[PDB]
Amino acid sequence: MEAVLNELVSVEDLLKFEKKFQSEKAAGSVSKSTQFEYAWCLVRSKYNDDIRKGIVLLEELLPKGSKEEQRDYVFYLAVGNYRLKEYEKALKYVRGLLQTEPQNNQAKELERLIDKAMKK
Amino acid sequence: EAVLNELVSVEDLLKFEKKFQSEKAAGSVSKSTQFEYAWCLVRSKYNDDIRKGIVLLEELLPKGSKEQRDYVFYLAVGNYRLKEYEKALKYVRGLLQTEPNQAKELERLIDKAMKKD
Amino acid sequence: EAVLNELVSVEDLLKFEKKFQSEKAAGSVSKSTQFEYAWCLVRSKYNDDIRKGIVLLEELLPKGSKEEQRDYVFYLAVGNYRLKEYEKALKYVRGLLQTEPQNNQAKELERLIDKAMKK
Amino acid sequence: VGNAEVKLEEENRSLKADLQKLKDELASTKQKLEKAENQVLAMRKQSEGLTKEYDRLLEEHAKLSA
Amino acid sequence: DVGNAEVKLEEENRSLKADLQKLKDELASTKQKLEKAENQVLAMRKQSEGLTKEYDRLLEEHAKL
Amino acid sequence: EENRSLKADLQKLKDELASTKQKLEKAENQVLAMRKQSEGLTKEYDRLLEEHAKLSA
Amino acid sequence: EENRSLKADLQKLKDELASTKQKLEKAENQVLAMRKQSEGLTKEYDRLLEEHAKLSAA
Repeated sequence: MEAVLNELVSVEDLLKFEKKFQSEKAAGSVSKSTQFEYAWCLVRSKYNDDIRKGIVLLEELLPKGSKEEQRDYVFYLAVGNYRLKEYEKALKYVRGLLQTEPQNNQAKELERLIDKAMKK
Repeated sequence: EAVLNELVSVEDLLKFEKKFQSEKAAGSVSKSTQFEYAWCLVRSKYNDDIRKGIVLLEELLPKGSKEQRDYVFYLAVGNYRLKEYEKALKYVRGLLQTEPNQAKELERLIDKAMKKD
Repeated sequence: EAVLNELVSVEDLLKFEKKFQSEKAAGSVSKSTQFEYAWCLVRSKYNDDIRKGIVLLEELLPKGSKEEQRDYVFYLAVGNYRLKEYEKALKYVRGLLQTEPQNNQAKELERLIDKAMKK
Repeated sequence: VGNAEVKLEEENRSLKADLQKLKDELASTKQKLEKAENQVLAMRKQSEGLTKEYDRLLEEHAKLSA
Repeated sequence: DVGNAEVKLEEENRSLKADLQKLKDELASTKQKLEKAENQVLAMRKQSEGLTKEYDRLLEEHAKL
Repeated sequence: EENRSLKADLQKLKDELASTKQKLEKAENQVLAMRKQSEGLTKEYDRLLEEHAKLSA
Repeated sequence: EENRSLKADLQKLKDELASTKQKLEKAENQVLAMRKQSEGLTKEYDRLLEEHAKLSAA
């Protein structure tokens, strides 16, 4: 199943990106792209602690981001909060991102998913 | 095809929003571009999109060249899609009085949807 | 619902044709009106309409700006796909995808053209 | 002294001739420049005509490709 | 008259000496205050560096909950 | 001294002639660019001619 | 006249004192901005405190 390939590639990504992140943290500052790579692997992982670590890394990178970079960070924060079923924070990030980009179809479908899950 | 319709709808929404913002950054927004944006918006499947389209159409309504008939028609459509049937009927009646020959089936639909509830 | 879709398609074709002729009679036709008209022609169910819309889009190609020519090429691909002119549809969509490699809408359009070509 | 006046009048008539030649060359250059401007004007006219030509040629090519 | 003029000379003279002394004292006070203001600002930037990590840990705990 | 006024006028004339020479050379470069453009139009028109001949056969 | 030297040095002293007055004005502007940011920190912290206490009161 595609799920087996996905899980094995997830394990490889997690290992190698954690290695790069830790190598950069041990020797001086960690670059923004490496921290983003790590958080991006983390929020797509199947472990919820991994998604939490990715959300933390994205929130830490958020203030020292550029223009497009903070929009990407907010998109992935919405994704991560959606996956942890923290639908309000997901809705906050996706509504902010859609306020700065009204017709990003991906963030519109993401907010659609969050709203569909919020109705209980 | 539903896929073709969805893809062209997303492209229209994206690119006309981009044109709207590009023209808004540098001075006034053109009437034709804002109409295109609002009309794509009222044809969208997201309710917020129809709300934005109705707002833009109403803001094109005052200083129009009589095309106010199209603006009122699309306002009726947008209000109908949001289940705001009254304004749909009001705009469709205004347009029908200005034209003795479209929107009659729109009136039919508004009335049947008011009868359904 | 579908009835509403049909009624707005009919209103669009009629009134945009009317405005096209109104601007054609008195001097130059605006590019926005011609684009609206072709936008409607390529959505009609008559193949002659899609042919006319493709003609208007090709006429509008040199007059468009950087982003307008991309939209024109997108709709040329759409119109040729709908007329089963898969060669020209593929050509325009690949031209467009060279300047925007990850426009997912044009990727799904090319995929529709390819699946119809292999069938 | 008389030699000096003779030389003076020599340089004098030479100066008159050189001034005449400069005036003539100026007139000729000016006429040539203005006719060049007329040429350029006609060319811009034909450029706009070429725009119309391209409009019609493109319309025919599109109607034939369809 | 000489007498009055030399008296006035020394009067202006001692007055100038006093004004210069006062100017020097006020200069010393202002410089000292500026210097310790710089000291405060340095400590404050240090506490800003600390506040960054404080916010990081706050985020990590909020996420853990 | 009329000769001094003459020589001042002549120095001004030399300056203005230098300036007209530079403007002439620059107009020449602009016309050369327009000629490059006309040649480009010519070649593209020949290609379109071949295309039209293909469409006619 | 070395009294004129005193007068010229005092003119320079007045110039530099105007510069120092503008110095303190500008430094006060910067400190005021720092104050505004500190107060924003405090208010945001208070809102976070309310949220944390609400989570605790569960």
